[PDB]
Amino acid sequence: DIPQPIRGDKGATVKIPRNIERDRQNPDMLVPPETDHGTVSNMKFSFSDTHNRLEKGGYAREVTVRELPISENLASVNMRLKPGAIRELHFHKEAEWAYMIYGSARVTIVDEKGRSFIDDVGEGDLWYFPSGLPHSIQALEEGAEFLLVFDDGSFSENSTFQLTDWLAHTPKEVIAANFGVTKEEISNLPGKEKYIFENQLPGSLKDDIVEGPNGEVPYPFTYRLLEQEPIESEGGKVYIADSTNFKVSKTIASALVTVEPGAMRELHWHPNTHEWQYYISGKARMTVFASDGHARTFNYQAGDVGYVPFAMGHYVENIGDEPLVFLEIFKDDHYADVSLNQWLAMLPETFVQAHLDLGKDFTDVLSKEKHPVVKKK
Amino acid sequence: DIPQPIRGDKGATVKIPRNIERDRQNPDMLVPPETDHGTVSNMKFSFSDTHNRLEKGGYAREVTVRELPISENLASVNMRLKPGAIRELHFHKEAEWAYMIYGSARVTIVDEKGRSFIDDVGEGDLWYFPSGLPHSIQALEEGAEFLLVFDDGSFSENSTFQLTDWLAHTPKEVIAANFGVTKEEISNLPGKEKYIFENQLPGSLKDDIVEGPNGEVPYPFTYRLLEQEPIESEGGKVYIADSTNFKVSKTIASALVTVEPGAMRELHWHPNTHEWQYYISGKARMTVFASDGHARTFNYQAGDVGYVPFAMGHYVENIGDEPLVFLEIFKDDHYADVSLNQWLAMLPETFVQAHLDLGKDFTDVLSKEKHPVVKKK
Amino acid sequence: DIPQPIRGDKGATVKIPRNIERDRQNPDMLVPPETDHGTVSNMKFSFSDTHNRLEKGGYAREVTVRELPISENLASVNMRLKPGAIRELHFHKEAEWAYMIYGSARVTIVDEKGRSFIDDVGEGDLWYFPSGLPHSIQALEEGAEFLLVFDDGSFSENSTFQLTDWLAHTPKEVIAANFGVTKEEISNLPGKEKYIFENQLPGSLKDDIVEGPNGEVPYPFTYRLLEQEPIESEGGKVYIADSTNFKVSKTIASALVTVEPGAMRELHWHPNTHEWQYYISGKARMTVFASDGHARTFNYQAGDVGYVPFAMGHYVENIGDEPLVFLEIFKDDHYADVSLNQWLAMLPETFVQAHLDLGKDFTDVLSKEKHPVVKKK
Amino acid sequence: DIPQPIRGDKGATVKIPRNIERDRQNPDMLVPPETDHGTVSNMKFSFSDTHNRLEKGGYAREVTVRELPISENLASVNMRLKPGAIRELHFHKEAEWAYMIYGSARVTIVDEKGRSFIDDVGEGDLWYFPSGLPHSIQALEEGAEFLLVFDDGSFSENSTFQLTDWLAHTPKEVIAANFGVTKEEISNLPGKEKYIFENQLPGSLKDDIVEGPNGEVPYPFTYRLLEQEPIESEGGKVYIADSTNFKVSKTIASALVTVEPGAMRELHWHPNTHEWQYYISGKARMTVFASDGHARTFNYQAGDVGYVPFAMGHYVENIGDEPLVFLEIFKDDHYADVSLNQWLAMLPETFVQAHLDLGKDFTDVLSKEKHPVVKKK
Amino acid sequence: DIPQPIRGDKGATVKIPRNIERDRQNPDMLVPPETDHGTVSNMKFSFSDTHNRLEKGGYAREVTVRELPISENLASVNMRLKPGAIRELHFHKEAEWAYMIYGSARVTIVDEKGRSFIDDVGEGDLWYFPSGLPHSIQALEEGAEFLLVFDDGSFSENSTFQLTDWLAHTPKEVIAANFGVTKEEISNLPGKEKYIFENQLPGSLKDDIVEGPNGEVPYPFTYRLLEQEPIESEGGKVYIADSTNFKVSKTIASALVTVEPGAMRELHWHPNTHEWQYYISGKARMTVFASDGHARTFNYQAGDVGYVPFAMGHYVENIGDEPLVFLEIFKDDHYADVSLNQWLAMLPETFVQAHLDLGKDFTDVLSKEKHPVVKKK
Ligand SMILES: [Mn+2]
Ligand SMILES: [Mn+2]
Ligand SMILES: [Mn+2]
Ligand SMILES: [Mn+2]
Ligand SMILES: [Mn+2]
Ligand SMILES: [Mn+2]
Ligand SMILES: [Mn+2]
Ligand SMILES: [Mn+2]
Ligand SMILES: [Mn+2]
Ligand SMILES: [Mn+2]
Repeated sequence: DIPQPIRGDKGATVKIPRNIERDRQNPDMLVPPETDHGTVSNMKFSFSDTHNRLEKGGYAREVTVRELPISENLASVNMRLKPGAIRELHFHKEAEWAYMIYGSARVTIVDEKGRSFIDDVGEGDLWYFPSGLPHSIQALEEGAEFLLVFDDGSFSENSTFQLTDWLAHTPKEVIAANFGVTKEEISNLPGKEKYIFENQLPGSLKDDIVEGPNGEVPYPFTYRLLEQEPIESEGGKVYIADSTNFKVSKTIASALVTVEPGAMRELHWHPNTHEWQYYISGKARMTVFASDGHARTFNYQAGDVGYVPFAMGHYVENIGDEPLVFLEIFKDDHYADVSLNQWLAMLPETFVQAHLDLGKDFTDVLSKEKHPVVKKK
Repeated sequence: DIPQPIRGDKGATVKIPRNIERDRQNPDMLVPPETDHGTVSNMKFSFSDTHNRLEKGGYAREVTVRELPISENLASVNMRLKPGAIRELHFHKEAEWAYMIYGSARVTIVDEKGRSFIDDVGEGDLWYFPSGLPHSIQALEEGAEFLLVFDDGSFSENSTFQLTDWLAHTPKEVIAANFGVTKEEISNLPGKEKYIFENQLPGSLKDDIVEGPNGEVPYPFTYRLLEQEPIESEGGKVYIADSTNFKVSKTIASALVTVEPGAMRELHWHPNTHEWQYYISGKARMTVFASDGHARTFNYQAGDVGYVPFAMGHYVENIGDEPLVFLEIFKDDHYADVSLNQWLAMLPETFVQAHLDLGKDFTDVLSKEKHPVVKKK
Repeated sequence: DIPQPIRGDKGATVKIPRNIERDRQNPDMLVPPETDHGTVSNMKFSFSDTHNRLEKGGYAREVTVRELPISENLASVNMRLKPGAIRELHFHKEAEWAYMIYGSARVTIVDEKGRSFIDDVGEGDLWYFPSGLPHSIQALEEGAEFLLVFDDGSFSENSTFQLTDWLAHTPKEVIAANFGVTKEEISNLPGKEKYIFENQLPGSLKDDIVEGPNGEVPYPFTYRLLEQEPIESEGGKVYIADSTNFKVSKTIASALVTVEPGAMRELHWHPNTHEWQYYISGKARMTVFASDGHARTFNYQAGDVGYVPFAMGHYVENIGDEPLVFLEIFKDDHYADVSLNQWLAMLPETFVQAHLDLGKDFTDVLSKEKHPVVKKK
Repeated sequence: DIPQPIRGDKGATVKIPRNIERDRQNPDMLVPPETDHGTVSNMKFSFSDTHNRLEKGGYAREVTVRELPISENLASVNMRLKPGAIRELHFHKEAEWAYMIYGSARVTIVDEKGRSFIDDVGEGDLWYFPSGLPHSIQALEEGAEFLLVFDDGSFSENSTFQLTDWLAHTPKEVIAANFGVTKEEISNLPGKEKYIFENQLPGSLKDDIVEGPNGEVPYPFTYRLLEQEPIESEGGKVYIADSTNFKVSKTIASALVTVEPGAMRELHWHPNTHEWQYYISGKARMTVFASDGHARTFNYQAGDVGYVPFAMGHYVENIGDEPLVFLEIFKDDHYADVSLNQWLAMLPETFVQAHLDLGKDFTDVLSKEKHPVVKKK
Repeated sequence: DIPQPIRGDKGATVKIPRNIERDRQNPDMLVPPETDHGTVSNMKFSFSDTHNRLEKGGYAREVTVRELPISENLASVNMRLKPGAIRELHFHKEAEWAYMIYGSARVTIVDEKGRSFIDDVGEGDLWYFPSGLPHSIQALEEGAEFLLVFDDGSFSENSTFQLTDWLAHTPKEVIAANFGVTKEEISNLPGKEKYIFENQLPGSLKDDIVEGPNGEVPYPFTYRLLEQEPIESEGGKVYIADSTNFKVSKTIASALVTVEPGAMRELHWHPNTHEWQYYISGKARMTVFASDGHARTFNYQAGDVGYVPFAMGHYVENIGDEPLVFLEIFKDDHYADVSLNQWLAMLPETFVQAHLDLGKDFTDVLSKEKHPVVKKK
């Protein structure tokens, strides 16, 4: 029907023209919990509310600090490639982390010692490209759609250093001298960037591997996240990839969280840095507790970016009928959380009772084992 | 049906879970014009995507620089009051401008010479409260819903100076000494703010007027915008209120624009300052031209805030079947625009022809008269 | 005796080594009102806690943004001159306002049209020197001690442009060419600044007046504040000097407030800008109400600087046996305040009653006339 | 010969590879006056050290805050147009001031009321375009070369809003609707900016004047600076144009200074704001006195930009055999200076003598009349 | 008697109302050394000049960047707890370092792997809590008073994340789901923070230790500083705790310095970072040498905070009859100093003589061994 911002004897009907569809998506913002209080920055933004760059071969859209100003340290691109299409050879100042949501793709990277890494990535796999190292993406026969995260919030995918753009803005006589060729031999170079372009599907990965005099890279730039054993608890699963297991991923730590219907990512905080979120599928709500009696609740669904500033308390509750699947992203060399339950469970029971004005019936339910996703009883 | 980010041979279908409802609201963002280019800051935000503060008597929600970071100089509150309900006597550093969308309300203000102004405001009326002067709002028998604009983007309606909050945080012995009463006589003062509270409807305006030894205020703090004669053109109407006619409104200039179906606010820019927008009803698109070959198109509908940074070129096209009604707001002492049509019409025809590579058939259609809203032929 | 931070059943004795003398000066900070709450910036600093620059002829010490960081827009110097001593001819970017606390002095200024103003200033008189105009101070037979206020908080009196410093760092051949003299004729110029130096007392003011071809300055740079009629109320007096009466004083508005024992500067705020304070004599306390349930109380006595950020609510209570005398300083072209009493007195009584949960016995005591200083009954 | 950084018994020969040509241009920087002292920001930059944008029809190069970081508030473009060539119709946020050094040009401007101003400007003439008003430049039969000054140091001439760029990034269907034409009628619009382009010479000015329903502009946007009577003194001339005589020029004040060989712009400072300089012809040196015993000397010649921060003491000495001609530019509504000579001349002689440790033989030479340019005797 | 700002033939008596008690505390500021010079930021602030938050169970007051703006990286709280009273379970972004001045207390901490550390701390002991890890303090039978230092100058103790505040602003249904309990079972949860609250004394430490499945923490969070062997020299003792011995203390390095009457902390500087100081007992003066001929002397006594910006030269002299005891605090992973004496002692004697214009009689007294506290002879 028609939701209204009314909670008991508080609030009133909306009397002006309104966005009913967005109101239906945001039930806990039109009607917040009575426990919310105070001014809190916006922690929510939809990729559907961004300009989509369309090219022959795919598209790209981004959520940056210009869209979500609380997220100064992290930005993200949703990129889509048709079968065989190429994201042009390029580099940038920022490190790049990726999660393959749909399909598969071949990536290349060459490091500062001239060593080559070429690999195929499928659904649930990651890559991480350190700052400044040059790379490319080419979708395979299913096409590909993936999430990129960059470790500077001011990033824009329109501002990468692309191979053909660099050459188009270098004097032809300098290019000729650089490679030992004539200007006539390079006369057919593109006059502008390609960025994303259609291409025939590549051959088998084994036939693309390039050998060289500098040997193999010491650590791989891809990771099979969903092939790892997750942390399993009553209501879902958590798969963690940070620099302790995905060795090259020095500036991005990540977790993929799945939350069954009727379950929730438990009350917790992160003692190391801010959390950046992407909602892959499902529907959620989250209250961010900001200290000094401040708290604000946000709604999220597929396509949304979320955020939790450093050490703010939070939970992520599935409020729908399907599994809730989201990413937790951190600009750090490791994942870390503190569980509210485990914290209190590891303290003397009478000390917790003195804080909460509750009795042994409550402290008896605390668990010294951390369960990141719990199920409603 | 199901829209897709495809434009001719560019783009592709979405393969990941997505927000179809938001995509349907943003057709020119999922599929932008081919004439868009480059990185442009976000210029669009919905009140439906904000936390609504619910109280006994109404609600308030806000769009600030924490939601829309391009808008550093202006912020806005959507406030609703039930019949008789009071927005508590308060003040703040920012000047406040208001447009009454629904219903009616009584306002009070007292200036720094102790002069009182009390007045009723109905649909289409404005008020403007200069910085720091204390005021209140009380809805009449229909209730009220209105848009507030404050001339600092960092404002928050949770941070005003309220009468009862001030008194609750002043020593009782100081309050007693201030007014010449005993502490017992003030023992029933509230212990916390009221902010918005239910109240019986007031009596007639004439019975509320307070006379005093300092006389009448020199200029009124309310304005009947829709009682003025608008600028009428083929496709709509523009009603302007700035410091040249609404004399007290020194830091906010405003225009209410109505655009018939099949019409558009013409191509123009503002030579004085940034534009802040509120979409009262209807559906629009706008391309913002940002210089250096950069342009980005945005979709808007009822409940949305928009923005155009200082001097960027723009138009506002009605893309729906109902009238499009929106506000243009400026932090300045006057409204000013330059019309692309009128500009070229006031130049030698051969000079315009040399720029545009078009002939007399085009310069013949230019108009030396400014028509802010034009109708498609 | 020995004060302790105990208020009823709250607080405890101090168990570590402590500053009992400062604790005795700050009773409302060691034991704040129970109505204080929350984090508020420091609003209090003593000239006695600053380095005093001693010279032959006097001294100078300063309180700047480096001492009191809330005061970004205003800084102050306490300067003392012995009889006849000269503060060297100099200029600076900042405008300068002054209050003569003790003694008397002769000032000079020359404007950008070459017009000269020379005048004597006594106790209770002011001067104001616009930005960049060059000036000097010479104490008369009693010596002089005065307060200077500069309209930039980053000012330092060690960084003025002094006549002899400029000449000492200009090539001698350029000085010679500038004035049409030989290098030998200027060989005795000082090699360094003088800043403050001893000198014989000057003659009568009438004998110093310099006539010139450009005529008299249009407005005087001195003002006899204490010769004006003050605003008198039950508990004290207020003398205001701003650009409406002290015409040249365009960027500094000022009030000298005297508060009898048992009286208080009433509850009020300023709707235009921040307040900077200097306590000339006596003892006070002030609570600053900072919005959102925040308030903090400060103690002041002779030699202290205070501050009230833009629009924060405040009062200034005399807590001693002698008159309390202080300055209110504003970076603006006029003085403005709103009185809490007068505000409520100019509203319908039942409307005030609905806010305060008090009856006609309270609204009957409100006054439509502003009384800046009230006396306890 | 070969200059060396040696001054008496100080300094030494240069032993590393060096730039002898630049050293010869900077004698007072390789060998500064012994009266210089301390760290002072760079105040000097050459247009010859900038990238020149070459187009069919002319060129443009710029000195901005990215070249000269002390100049945050002002930037400049040196622009050249061949006979008949057009600087494309455009606008920008910044106000624009211009001095015609060589040749002549026709300018157009249309204001926010649709009023047209078209005029020819010759050598020694100025124009001023207020913020955001659209304009164009077309050189006449001699071509034109001129200096532009913009009142924001972050300006870049590559970032203006150009007519054809705006249209190229606007949907064709929107352009068509805006003017009431078909998409086919506008199919020949340029696909990119023109910026500067060759064109046939225009006809007589009288034949270009466009009449309109909104009447004439109230104040002209051009000024004949060199037709005014200058301030004449022994060694040169000063022509001032600010908002008191060039009425539209509200944010830029200017003076053209000519200094004969053997003469100097006298010791002075500006009490209102920073000075920006352009050296049209000749050779100079200037010492900037920065307070606290700091001073640094700079050399300038044709093509150089200079700067003097707010209120710093300075002189400008001709150190060559030809006249020295330069511009003094200020971001303010008026020109103002204080003369060191006139300042001291308007004070009691014994008071000046007590400061300088000089006698009546020196104070006798002071002049109560201001002479901005003095001649060596 | 009555001190005056007179030094030989410089300075003068104070003629205006003044703070004699503060002047007596600041003899080297009312009458600085003649070797002081120039503008230097304030380096001194008293806890007695701060608002004291009083609660049932104790108090807390703070010195932050809002009080002492030079200290951007470090802030401090003086906290007092009555016997048995609890500082509520909480966490914050900042790391926390502590020195127990009086009494004793029990601390708890749980890390991000769920491991528990509980320990008692007495006079002269330290703790260090890494960023974001949750902790509590409970005073034992003597009560406790201690100094906290946080590694961000913008910290405020009013802004921690407290257990009961978080729960009070979390929906009850979410808390219930998180722990697997009913809303009725948690109905008695507090509605607001406790912060500090009275409580019965705890039992023996051994009975509070909580065992768990994740084992012991790898490094302890407490340190017995005064049980270590100090660096002993002629006039006092230095006890150092940094990350090389107090292993967890990664962002705070510390030294406790005791200076006998007639002794001084020698002339030295720190090559790694800024110094933050707390004066536990006694009376001192310190000159800070700031480069470029700038130096300023400050007085300190019990309860004062001091500061020395990165690498500035300094000494700390005992100017009283009792021992001087103070803390040196650094935001770094190690303590480092350079001794002026040891520096010169480790250079060729004739090279030092050429610098100082002194002979072998001076270089003969230099010591190659570092003596941090020397005694006057
Ligand atoms: Mn990339
Ligand atoms: Mn999390
Ligand atoms: Mn308001
Ligand atoms: Mn507009
Ligand atoms: Mn001065
Ligand atoms: Mn006040
Ligand atoms: Mn221009
Ligand atoms: Mn000048
Ligand atoms: Mn803590
Ligand atoms: Mn030290």
